[PDB]
Amino acid sequence: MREIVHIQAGQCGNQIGAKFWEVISDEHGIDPTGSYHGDSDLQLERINVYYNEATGNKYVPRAILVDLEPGTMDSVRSGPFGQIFRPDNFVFGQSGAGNNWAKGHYTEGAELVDSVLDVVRKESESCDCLQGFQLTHSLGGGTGSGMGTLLISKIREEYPDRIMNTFSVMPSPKVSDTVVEPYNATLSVHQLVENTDETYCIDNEALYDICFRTLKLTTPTYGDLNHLVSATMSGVTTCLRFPGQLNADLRKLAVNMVPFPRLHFFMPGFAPLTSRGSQQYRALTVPELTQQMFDSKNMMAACDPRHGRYLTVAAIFRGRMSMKEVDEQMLNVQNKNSSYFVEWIPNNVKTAVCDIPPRGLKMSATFIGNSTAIQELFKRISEQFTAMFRRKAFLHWYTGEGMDEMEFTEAESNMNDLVSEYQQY
Amino acid sequence: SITVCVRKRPISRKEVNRKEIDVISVPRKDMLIVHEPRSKVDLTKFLENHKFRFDYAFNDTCDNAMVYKYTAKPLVKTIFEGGMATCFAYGQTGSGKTHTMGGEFNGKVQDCKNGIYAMAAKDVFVTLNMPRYRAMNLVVSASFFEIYSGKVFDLLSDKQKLRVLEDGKQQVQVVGLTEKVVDGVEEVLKLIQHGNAARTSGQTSANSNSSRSHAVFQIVLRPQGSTKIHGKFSFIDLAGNERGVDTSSADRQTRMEGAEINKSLLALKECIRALGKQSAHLPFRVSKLTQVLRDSFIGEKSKTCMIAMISPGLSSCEHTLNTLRYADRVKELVVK
Amino acid sequence: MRECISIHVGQAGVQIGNACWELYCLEHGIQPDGQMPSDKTIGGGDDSFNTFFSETGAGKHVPRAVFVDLEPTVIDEVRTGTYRQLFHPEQLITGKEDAANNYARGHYTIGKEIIDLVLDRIRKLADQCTGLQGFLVFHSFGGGTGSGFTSLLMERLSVDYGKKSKLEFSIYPAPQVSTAVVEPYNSILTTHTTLEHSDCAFMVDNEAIYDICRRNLDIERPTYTNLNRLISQIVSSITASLRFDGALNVDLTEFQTNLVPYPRIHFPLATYAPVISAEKAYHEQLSVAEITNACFEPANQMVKCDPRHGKYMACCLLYRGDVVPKDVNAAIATIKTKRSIQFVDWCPTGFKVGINYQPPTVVPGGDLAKVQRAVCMLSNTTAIAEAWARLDHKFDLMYAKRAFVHWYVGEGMEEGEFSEAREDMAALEKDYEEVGVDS
Ligand SMILES: Nc1nc2c(ncn2[C@@H]2O[C@H](COP(=O)(O)OP(=O)(O)OP(=O)(O)O)[C@@H](O)[C@H]2O)c(=O)[nH]1
Ligand SMILES: Nc1ncnc2c1ncn2[C@@H]1O[C@H](COP(=O)(O)OP(=O)(O)NP(=O)(O)O)[C@@H](O)[C@H]1O
Ligand SMILES: Nc1nc2c(ncn2[C@@H]2O[C@H](COP(=O)(O)OP(=O)(O)O)[C@@H](O)[C@H]2O)c(=O)[nH]1
Ligand SMILES: [Mg+2]
Ligand SMILES: [Mg+2]
Repeated sequence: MREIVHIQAGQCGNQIGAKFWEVISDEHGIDPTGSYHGDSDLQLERINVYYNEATGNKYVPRAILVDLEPGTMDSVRSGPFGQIFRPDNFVFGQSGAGNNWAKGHYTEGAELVDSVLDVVRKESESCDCLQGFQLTHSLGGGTGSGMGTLLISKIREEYPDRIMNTFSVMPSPKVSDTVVEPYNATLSVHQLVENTDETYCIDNEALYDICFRTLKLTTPTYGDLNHLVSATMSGVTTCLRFPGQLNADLRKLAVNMVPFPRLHFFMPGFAPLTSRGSQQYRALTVPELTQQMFDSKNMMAACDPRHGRYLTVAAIFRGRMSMKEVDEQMLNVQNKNSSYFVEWIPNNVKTAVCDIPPRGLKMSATFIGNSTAIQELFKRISEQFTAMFRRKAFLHWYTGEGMDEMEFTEAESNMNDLVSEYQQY
Repeated sequence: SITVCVRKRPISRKEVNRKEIDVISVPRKDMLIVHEPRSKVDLTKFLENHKFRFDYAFNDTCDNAMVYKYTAKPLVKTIFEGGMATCFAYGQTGSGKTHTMGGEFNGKVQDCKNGIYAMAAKDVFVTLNMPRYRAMNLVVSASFFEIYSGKVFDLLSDKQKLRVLEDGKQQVQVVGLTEKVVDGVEEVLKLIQHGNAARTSGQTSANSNSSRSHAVFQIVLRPQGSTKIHGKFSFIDLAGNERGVDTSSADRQTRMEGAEINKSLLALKECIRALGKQSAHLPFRVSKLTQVLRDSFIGEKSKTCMIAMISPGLSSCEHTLNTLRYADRVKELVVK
Repeated sequence: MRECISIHVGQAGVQIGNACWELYCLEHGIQPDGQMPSDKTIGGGDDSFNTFFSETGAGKHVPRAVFVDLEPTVIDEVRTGTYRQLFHPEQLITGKEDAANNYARGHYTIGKEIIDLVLDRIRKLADQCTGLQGFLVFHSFGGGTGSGFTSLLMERLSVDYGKKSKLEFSIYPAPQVSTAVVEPYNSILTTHTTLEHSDCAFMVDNEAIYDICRRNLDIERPTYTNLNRLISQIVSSITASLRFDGALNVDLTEFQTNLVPYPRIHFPLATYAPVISAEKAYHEQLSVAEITNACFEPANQMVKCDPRHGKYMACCLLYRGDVVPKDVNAAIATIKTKRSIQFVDWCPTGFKVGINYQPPTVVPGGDLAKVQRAVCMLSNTTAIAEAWARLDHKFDLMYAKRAFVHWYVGEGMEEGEFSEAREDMAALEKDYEEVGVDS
């Protein structure tokens, strides 16, 4: 009825899909060996959303996990997050494309989609209503941006009636591998924007700027930043198995968050902002985190919310708390700041309270915003791309790999049109 | 600098059996009046008259040669000056759109001797044989699209799926289309007869050859031995919005293309009004049908001619006021 | 003969129906099985039982309704809970997919395979209902399948029956409960199609129901188990007036006779007299004359508007419990002496008396009063022209730059049907000014 087939690819897709499962298996309280040990019926009726069925409180958690190089496939099968899922979804490749978007899309990456699409054709006929396709990948890599963007088109031309969202990861100059990728970026955005519905804009330019200043983690790893992004991805999908006053299914989330005919890159906020297990924090009071959702710093996308006029401000609350104070503290913003949220929607969505607390936080929150502050994550990519391109530098890594020189020009001009589309004030 | 014309189509035989009332009157050369039945709050029915003035208005007794002579015939002395020129076919479904552009619907076949494609491709060649323009030594080549499910197909080659890319000079180029070289007028009729036989169309009893795609026919005017483009005449037959009573037998396949015809025209409806006001970001890249039609509006050497098609009866009075209001908005446009 | 069939669809149609059929079966004294007690309850006595119900061949009583909803989760509350054996599974229709805050989905493309089954099964109710009195549909404005199925539903009954009237008791959401951003869109697309089919519409507005539960109950929790209590008491007013032999019968066509001056506007108000929550012991039971002196002055929080600056057209009261008729006509002389009651220039006529027998029965656990004095007037005003000016102002500015339009078009809507629905409501807003003319 309300079934979800999940898919992910790439190193960043696989270094968060393990982090995605460990958070939701402790907020729902799921045993990592395959079983379940919980108490509430809030966490028990909704077991058919992601998961299959088997006897003895066991199942197979279906999510297509694929990359060509076998070093990543052997790194997400070690721990208790390894034996949780189906071994027949072990879909790997022969030769990993070395951060080449071209080999992951046309020459080599367009070979083993038939070993991926055959898995999706069997996880579709077993369900009864498929209510989405989710995707986690990096926007500037190899098969994470090559194969992960191609598998959208192979399913969208076969299941066009399904709302598709992608958990996007913009790259950054500070945390960087295969140092130059505005070529890998805008080729991965151009086929994304033309083929998706919802797009969560996560960048490593803001996930490193917070840790340099607020959390004081000056030199972290990917896994320290994988912890930050895996806390929001449970704060988003808590409106899928924990119902409330805002029954906020993904198709209903699609209609309630997309004003203009083209998709836009969502800029989520966060709860009070620490790492795992860190003390020295106050009680998570409701009127305090209103300033922590509308902060100019607490954003999961490096932007400027003081200038970006709000369009959709749907923020999901989690934890047993007072319903009266939630309704009052939101009215200290639109009734005082007419430029931050502006006049497009009468009675815009501003709350959805969940009672089940996350694993480690009591009375937390999850801000999900969308505004014209996402100009600056289009101008900083394009200015780093137009310096790459008006001298035709590093052009020969794609032209000998079955590409076209003038496909850059559309994907350049498609991004410049987005910025001029955002000055609708 | 856009010329707008309107064409009332006559009443079919089946609409006489259902006793349909005709409400569209074309009394003069360039006027039209919509007679709208309205009732007041006390059940006292009255009648509204919606006057319109266009560049030229067509009756219901006009043939396709007269529609040609005032729409696409002046635009042939433009393609031989270096410019480019297009023409639309914009209206409700069933409103005679592919009867004007494609040809006279002769039941099981398509009499392509009529239509605006053939009558202009003939008139290029007569213009090309004048001694004033024979001196330029041009080569006429023709291509022919199809826009189905938002994607561009091809009809000269059988099913070549096509891409929509862009040059650095902000010029849309479908690539790689088939561009055959046309010898004479007996050659260009062989393209159109073979072209319409492969166009994707539904099969029912009411409209057995209803349009399901936005067909685009181009005639490319090239100098010999230069591989530039000196002129283009790009015909556009639309598919037409359909949302009145289309609930006959529509499965998951029928409304799959069905909601994508309507999606492609809202993107076309927005680019008209966005060009109406000023400085806004013109949403040309929403639907690919609007990306093809980009050079029609903002072209510096573009002279278009939209032919607004109108269903005549009472039950289509709602779509009629919708369709005529955009063509009046198309007429009141000054680009540059 | 005097039987009628109601229809309960949507999230605001079954949660109301879970507070109404419990409230209906408590007046007759009906078990959660549906068996009859020994209060001479073997066959219908002096009271007519089968207004909403039906006596089956098994001796017990069967209620008659239409339960259709897209989500199977709501009917699973009914197919497992209290009344899981009163309703036959033929009157329990569940869909699979969801409308999902979309008028275009719930209208036809999910109605392609349900209304061929609904019209098959209300035709089954032709042999079980020899005489029909009409229809009473419950749905919601501004939502998903409540606005989706409703405009489909009226088209398929007027071709089959036509002569039978229907009242809609509809809900659009609140600024306090704002479950979608397209709430002005889905509301105006079902006061378009239904406006040629609806006869009396009651705007049960959550923007003023919650203001009652804030002041009279001091409960700031907008829950659907306490807000549906206040709504179902208003429906219980009309219920016993066609069920029990009251002192003055008010027929369905006779009630429409005084509330519908022109069939174009036909929007009366659900101005129920608000009461106080008695939690343990009441301090003073009010009388009949004390209600109507100050009933319509706080009954303006039913549609959040200002009747004291528009003009009235008519009024029809409806009493429950024990009310002496000679006590009624003393309080009406004071309010007629006042100039606040402003009618049109062409009808200064006062009201209509409707008196029933039984008090509004009370399910325990609620936060309402246990009384026997109940007054429910249902009047139509020309002051609600500016009530529709709010929604058109909430429809104009989501549409001047064509925001959210592609979601309806993406599921099969043309751009003209917006302006067709807007122009059919810009006339209706000017129809109330057309009626309220001093000539
Ligand atoms: N007062 C009240 N309003 C309700 C109730 N249920 C739904 N609503 C109203 O309905 C609106 C939401 O749209 P719905 O009619 O519920 O849509 P739906 O029937 O759930 O169908 P979907 O949106 O597709 O899930 C809100 O504005 C609510 O005010 C209810 O039980 N009581
Ligand atoms: N001016 C005309 N005189 C006589 N018959 C006409 C005229 N215009 C259209 N028709 C007839 O109308 C019918 C349907 O016309 P058609 O051109 O298919 O409308 P349409 O809008 O193009 N439908 P579609 O193809 O889906 O866009 C055919 O039988 C035509 O011959
Ligand atoms: N934040 C974050 N970014 C990552 C992670 N892993 C990879 N990336 C980003 O992804 C890019 C590398 O893409 P990758 O997946 O390795 O390419 P591929 O393996 O060839 O498909 C780098 O620029 C990183 O910024 C991760 O765990 N966290
Ligand atoms: Mg046609
Ligand atoms: Mg619902």
